[PDB]
Amino acid sequence: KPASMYRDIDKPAYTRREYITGIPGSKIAQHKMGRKQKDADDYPVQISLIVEETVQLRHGSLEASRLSANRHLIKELGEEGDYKMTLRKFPHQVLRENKDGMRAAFGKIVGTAARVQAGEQLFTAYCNVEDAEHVKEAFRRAYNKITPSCRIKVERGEEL
Amino acid sequence: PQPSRPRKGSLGFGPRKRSTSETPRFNSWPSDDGQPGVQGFAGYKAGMTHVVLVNDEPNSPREGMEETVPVTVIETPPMRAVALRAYEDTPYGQRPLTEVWTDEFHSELDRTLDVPEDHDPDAAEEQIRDAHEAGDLGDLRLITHTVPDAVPSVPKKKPDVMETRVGGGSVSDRLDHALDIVEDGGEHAMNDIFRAGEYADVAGVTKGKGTQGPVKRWGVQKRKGKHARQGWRRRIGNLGPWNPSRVRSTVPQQGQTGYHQRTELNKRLIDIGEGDEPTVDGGFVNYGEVDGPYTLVKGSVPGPDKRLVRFRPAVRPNDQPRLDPEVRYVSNESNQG
Amino acid sequence: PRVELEIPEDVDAEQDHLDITVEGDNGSVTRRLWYPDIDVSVDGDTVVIESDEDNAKTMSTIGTFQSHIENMFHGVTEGWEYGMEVFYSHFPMQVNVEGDEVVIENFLGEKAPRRTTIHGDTDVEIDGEELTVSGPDIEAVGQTAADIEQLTRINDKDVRVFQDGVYITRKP
Amino acid sequence: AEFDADVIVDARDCIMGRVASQVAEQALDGETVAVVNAERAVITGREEQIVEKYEKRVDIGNDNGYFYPKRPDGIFKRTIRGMLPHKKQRGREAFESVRVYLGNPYDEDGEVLDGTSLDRLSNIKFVTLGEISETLGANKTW
Amino acid sequence: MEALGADVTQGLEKGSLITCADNTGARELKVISVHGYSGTKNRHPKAGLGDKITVSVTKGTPEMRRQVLEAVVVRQRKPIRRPDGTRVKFEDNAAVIVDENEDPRGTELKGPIAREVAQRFGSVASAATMIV
RNA sequence: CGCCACACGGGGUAAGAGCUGAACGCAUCUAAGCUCGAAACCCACUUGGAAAAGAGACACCGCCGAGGUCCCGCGUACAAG
RNA sequence: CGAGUGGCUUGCUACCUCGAUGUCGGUUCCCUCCAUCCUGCCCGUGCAGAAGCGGGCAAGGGUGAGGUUGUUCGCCUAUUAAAGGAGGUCGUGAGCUGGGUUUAGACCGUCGUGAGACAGGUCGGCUGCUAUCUACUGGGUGUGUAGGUGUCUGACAAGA
RNA sequence: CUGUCCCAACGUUGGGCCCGGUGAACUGUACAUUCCAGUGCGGAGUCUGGAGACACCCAGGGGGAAGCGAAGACCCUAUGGA
RNA sequence: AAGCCUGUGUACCAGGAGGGGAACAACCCAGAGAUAGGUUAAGGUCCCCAAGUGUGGAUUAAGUGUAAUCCUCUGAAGGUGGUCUCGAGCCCUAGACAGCCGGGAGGUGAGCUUAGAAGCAGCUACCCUCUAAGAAAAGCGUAACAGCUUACCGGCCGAGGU
Ligand SMILES: C=C[C@]1(C)C[C@@H](OC(=O)CSCCN(CC)CC)[C@]2(C)[C@H](C)CC[C@]3(CCC(=O)[C@H]32)[C@@H](C)[C@@H]1O
Ligand SMILES: [Cl-]
Ligand SMILES: [Cl-]
Ligand SMILES: [Cl-]
Ligand SMILES: [Cl-]
Ligand SMILES: [Cl-]
Ligand SMILES: [Cl-]
Ligand SMILES: [Cl-]
Ligand SMILES: [Mg+2]
Ligand SMILES: [Mg+2]
Ligand SMILES: [Mg+2]
Ligand SMILES: [Mg+2]
Ligand SMILES: [Mg+2]
Ligand SMILES: [Mg+2]
Ligand SMILES: [Mg+2]
Ligand SMILES: [Mg+2]
Ligand SMILES: [Mg+2]
Ligand SMILES: [Mg+2]
Ligand SMILES: [Mg+2]
Ligand SMILES: [Mg+2]
Ligand SMILES: [Mg+2]
Ligand SMILES: [Mg+2]
Ligand SMILES: [Mg+2]
Ligand SMILES: [Mg+2]
Ligand SMILES: [Mg+2]
Ligand SMILES: [Mg+2]
Ligand SMILES: [Mg+2]
Ligand code: NA
Ligand code: NA
Ligand code: NA
Ligand code: NA
Ligand code: NA
Ligand code: NA
Ligand code: NA
Ligand code: NA
Ligand code: NA
Ligand code: NA
Ligand code: NA
Ligand code: NA
Ligand code: NA
Ligand code: NA
Ligand code: NA
Ligand code: NA
Ligand code: NA
Ligand code: NA
Ligand code: NA
Ligand SMILES: [Sr+2]
Ligand SMILES: [Sr+2]
Ligand SMILES: [Sr+2]
Ligand SMILES: [Sr+2]
Ligand SMILES: [Sr+2]
Ligand SMILES: [Sr+2]
Ligand SMILES: [Sr+2]
Ligand SMILES: [Sr+2]
Ligand SMILES: [Sr+2]
Ligand SMILES: [Sr+2]
Ligand SMILES: [Sr+2]
Ligand SMILES: [Sr+2]
Ligand SMILES: [Sr+2]
Ligand SMILES: [Sr+2]
Ligand SMILES: [Sr+2]
Ligand SMILES: [Sr+2]
Ligand SMILES: [Sr+2]
Ligand SMILES: [Sr+2]
Ligand SMILES: [Sr+2]
Ligand SMILES: [Sr+2]
Ligand SMILES: [Sr+2]
Ligand SMILES: [Sr+2]
Repeated sequence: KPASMYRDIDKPAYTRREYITGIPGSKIAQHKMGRKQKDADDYPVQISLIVEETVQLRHGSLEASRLSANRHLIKELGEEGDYKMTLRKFPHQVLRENKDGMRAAFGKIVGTAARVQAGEQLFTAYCNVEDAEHVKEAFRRAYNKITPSCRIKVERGEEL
Repeated sequence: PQPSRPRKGSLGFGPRKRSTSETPRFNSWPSDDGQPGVQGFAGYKAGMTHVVLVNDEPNSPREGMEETVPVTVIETPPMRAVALRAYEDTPYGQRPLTEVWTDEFHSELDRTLDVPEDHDPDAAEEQIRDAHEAGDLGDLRLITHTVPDAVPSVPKKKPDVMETRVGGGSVSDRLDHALDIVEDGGEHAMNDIFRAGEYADVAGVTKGKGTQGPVKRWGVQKRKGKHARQGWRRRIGNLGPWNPSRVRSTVPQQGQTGYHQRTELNKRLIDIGEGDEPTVDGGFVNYGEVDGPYTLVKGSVPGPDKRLVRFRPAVRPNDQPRLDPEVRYVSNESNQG
Repeated sequence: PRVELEIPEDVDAEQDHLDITVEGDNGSVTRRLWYPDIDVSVDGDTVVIESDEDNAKTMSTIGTFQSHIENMFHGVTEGWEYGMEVFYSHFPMQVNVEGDEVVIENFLGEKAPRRTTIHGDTDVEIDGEELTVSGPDIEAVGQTAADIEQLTRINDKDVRVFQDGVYITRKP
Repeated sequence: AEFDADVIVDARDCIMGRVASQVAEQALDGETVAVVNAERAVITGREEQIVEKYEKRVDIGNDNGYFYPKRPDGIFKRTIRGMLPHKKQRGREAFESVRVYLGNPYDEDGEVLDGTSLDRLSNIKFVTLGEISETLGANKTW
Repeated sequence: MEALGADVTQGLEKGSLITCADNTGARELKVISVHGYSGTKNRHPKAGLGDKITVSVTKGTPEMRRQVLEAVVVRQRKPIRRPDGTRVKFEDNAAVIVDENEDPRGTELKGPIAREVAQRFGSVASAATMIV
């Protein structure tokens, strides 16, 4: 289904699983990528993907933008490179779809989404100085699979 | 899914109304090539007969063999170029300036025109030469006229007058060529302008058919099958859709058929002669006995037997000239068999 | 901005409106140089291209006008030379100059001759297998040289097998 | 042939609409205006887009009609009509006392009203009305 | 195709039962299509003398029947026009079967042929009995 | 259902192939400039077209007579006109 | 996975019309759209040629005949350069047809105690009106331009 | 077997068109020479903007007046009828 | 999703003129006895149309735009050496950036692998002479050599460059 139906934030906070039943599980597999044994402070660089517009991105759009994003870091830095990527958001917002007529309008449960406010970091990678232009490219591919226009911000890195 | 089909009838010869002048009026004239001369002649249609020829085309495998070709007999008696007209180049097109007239007129030319008694050709000619010197002189045309009294089969004695262009040489030498024909009496035959075997353009007003329906007029389908017995036979399906809530002028409707001016292109002149060689036994149907100056035009020609037709050297020919064909046999058999 | 161009001893350039005519021992090249707020002038013996504005779009043309003048100077002194060599594989191609147009016959086995036209004054002269396009107006020469190569354009088949045609060998 | 004009205007290198607007204003004041050298008039902008707009107006029409002039003669005369209430009493009399001419049928040179003139040395993107007319389908009679 | 050297008035239609003027075992032939012809809305595809037509065998021998073979229109009832102005018409409407290279499927062809079919399909002519 | 006739060529483009050419010393088909390039666009050609209110031009004839209408005999015309 | 255009399908809504805006399919006749099936000119190629494949420009013209079925759709045959798709009250019944849907008659199957029912099948089963206005096709009579005849021009208009 | 069709043609009689006489009706809120768009209760000759448009009359075939004709038989509703 | 269904607060339409918005119940000004003079509001001043072709300044080259709100006026994700303004680090008359020329050397074809590999198949190393430079060779190229360049030095040039 087109994300045009769920991208906007207009429905109330519908997250309480003790009231909602038959919720489809997360399509996302890994929230912590790279070398999760090493710290984020052991890295000189911290480049994040900032969302410009206040959206509601689905678990499918999250998995897809995480996949081709991490798959560039596995391609360019190897299967065990010197990096650690992270997706700090989690899909809590349960979605509906009415599928009769308008009689009994409350739709059945179809999927999950994450409420992302403007200015927030969806993804945050921590890499080395030489591997930086590979991550600014892992994020150029990642923003094409989510709904908004994005900023790639360097939070640690005067090495240019 | 509603099979395609081209619209019924042409939308170029519009509107299909009655013609103003029964005498054809050209709107296009040939390009200037060599020798200065008149760009057109005129005659009266006589009828049809077949003629046997020798194939002139070098591209055809029939080159040299006998071939039967249909021919329209048109009597073309000598015309009189009674005047010369000049056009000044105005920002509004080509507007007329002045006319140079004669002294010797035809005994029965006062049946249509107000024949001049006191005219000044000299100073009018001066105005044309001053306009030529100025550089604003456009194209020079001659006021031609026919001699219907020369044709015994045509009841009309009242001359058909029409304008004809002169071109070929430089603007100076053709103005003078024109003036030279005029000062004599203007007598000119078909031999003067046309040579046999050449391609000409015959313009004529068609046969008058009165008011005819869509089927005949625009060649639309008659109602087919079951739809033919319900009370509708020669009437069309509809005058148009719901919206546009108006009937378009493009829809095949009833009206006046015939008496339209047509300019039939690339007509080959098969023979130009004099006497009684193309005449038919018992005379031509609804016309009469041909004896005198004529032309033999290949195929058909617009209009009925007795109507005035006009000639012009082909503005758009496809094949290269094959002058003077070997005309072996011309038929004389009666058209009443 | 302003750029002052020194005109050589063999060269003489005259101005009439926005038109520049450059005369010399090889010929006369007339050109029309026009663009917003740019004015070209002759300060006795120097060509001055000056405009009050310094924006990139204007700087693009001031630069283009300089190379249009500098190259007109070479046109009237030494001249422009483009060298061409006719190439054929199976068919005996004939390239003959007829009037104010260069003609190519029997190209790839065709009955119909392929004819272009010589732009302006330009001299196209053949020495057997070679051809040398020459003249003062680089605009006419470069185009007459191009017109010749382009006249043998084949889009219908593979150009890697069908390599027949005149090509440009020497670029000035 | 003969027109007793109060004001005679020269359209040479003058921005069409701006001239038309001052000619329209004056027609309503009770002046007999005569626009001269219409072929030598001008319209600012990309040639390719100005032509598309004018070519479309020639394609537009039905059985009722929509006659749009091609000749630079009438193109000026119709733009003036678009600035005058030509369907009212007053507006018809004012429009009919304004005629546009190709070249100059008079001896007296026409004046160039203030603000209407274009600077060719400062501009390159414009078109001549006659250049539009040759592209529309007219015959160069000027 | 190559000119016939005569103007024809198409005497056949699609679905038209014509004769098979040969020894192939085919007696009656039924026209299906006219090679190279494209019509108009509401028109039965017309066939004439000297046209390569697609045909199906109506009457004949068990092995030859129900076959879709190509043929050339040899004879027709509707008058055709020779250059000398004379019209020519035949007794019946007949055709001879042909192959890929336009050679007759048989050996001996029955009845007269037209001299115009000779120019085009010469391999049928150099097998013809009578030529008119 | 028979027979006759129904372009070629130009002009400007599109996609496109290119030339001179700078911003950007080079390069670059493009930003200024230019040469080419579609059955497509304008012209050509055919038909209408003084009611085009800027309501047109020329030649002649006549303003006490030019010319037309009626009338009469009929069609190359025609439902009345 | 994301971003959209369209208004041809379907669905949703119930704004419009219940003192009636006649159905489907077909037909006839006219204008149009381009998201191009062919034709024109082009780009790439896993472009030798040949026949293709994929893309660009482009709506001038063309895009046909038939077998089953009421069919739209679709399957099928043979021809063709190709046998493109869509809009115009799902164009068009004061034009046609009336095969299908959807009256009153009757049969079968299913359900029903029964009358009777069926978004199951089937046979039979009607098509009103003299055009006022407007619209366009053609035909006249007046007025304007301001005496007569003949010849033209060309703003524009149509075409494939 | 054939004009049902390909594909339409000519002809015949009564009309149809003009003249004498006779002489109705359906329909009519008003205005009304329209067209292209737009707007409006979302389907305008009449609103907005343009375009076009000299008046009257003859014949026509019926695109439009959501044409004329019938207080929808469908559908729902009524504390309706049979 | 809706010119959707259903609440709530409020103002308005219904039952509200007049002015503006092209037309348009509800958007803006405005609530309005008659008549009259005057100044304003919303909105607007090139013409149609009352009032500026007003002033100082910059941008835009697409007719973008000339469309407050809207079913109604669209335009998105992505892309942009179109162009304008601004800041930041670094290089530069000890001559930068580019371009053109010149040089691009020997020990030495590194060694191993291998019949062979000699800058450039693969493994590992990746070392020092001459000099103003010159890699155990970065990119192409060869069956391999060869050839062409690339790092790197010099010259020409001359101003900002990245
Ligand atoms: C009968 C009304 C008919 C003639 C046809 C009608 O169709 C129907 O109403 C469905 S039932 C049709 C058959 N009808 C008898 C004719 C059953 C009573 C149909 C098509 C619609 C669906 C309803 C509206 C409509 C007018 C507009 C229209 O399309 C018509 C009515 C007002 C029309 O009078
Ligand atoms: Cl029918
Ligand atoms: Cl029109
Ligand atoms: Cl008005
Ligand atoms: Cl400019
Ligand atoms: Cl077929
Ligand atoms: Cl109040
Ligand atoms: Cl515009
Ligand atoms: Mg006879
Ligand atoms: Mg006989
Ligand atoms: Mg090929
Ligand atoms: Mg059919
Ligand atoms: Mg009711
Ligand atoms: Mg209706
Ligand atoms: Mg396209
Ligand atoms: Mg079209
Ligand atoms: Mg419909
Ligand atoms: Mg209807
Ligand atoms: Mg009906
Ligand atoms: Mg049935
Ligand atoms: Mg039935
Ligand atoms: Mg009726
Ligand atoms: Mg009921
Ligand atoms: Mg009851
Ligand atoms: Mg109320
Ligand atoms: Mg004012
Ligand atoms: Mg816009
Ligand atoms: Na239900
Ligand atoms: Na009837
Ligand atoms: Na209808
Ligand atoms: Na403008
Ligand atoms: Na028009
Ligand atoms: Na061309
Ligand atoms: Na949409
Ligand atoms: Na819908
Ligand atoms: Na129908
Ligand atoms: Na098309
Ligand atoms: Na079918
Ligand atoms: Na309908
Ligand atoms: Na129907
Ligand atoms: Na009916
Ligand atoms: Na009959
Ligand atoms: Na009607
Ligand atoms: Na109130
Ligand atoms: Na108002
Ligand atoms: Na605009
Ligand atoms: Sr909501
Ligand atoms: Sr996005
Ligand atoms: Sr249809
Ligand atoms: Sr004439
Ligand atoms: Sr004409
Ligand atoms: Sr009937
Ligand atoms: Sr309507
Ligand atoms: Sr003013
Ligand atoms: Sr180009
Ligand atoms: Sr007049
Ligand atoms: Sr398009
Ligand atoms: Sr094609
Ligand atoms: Sr349907
Ligand atoms: Sr089906
Ligand atoms: Sr029925
Ligand atoms: Sr029953
Ligand atoms: Sr049923
Ligand atoms: Sr009057
Ligand atoms: Sr009638
Ligand atoms: Sr101003
Ligand atoms: Sr609307
Ligand atoms: Sr954007």
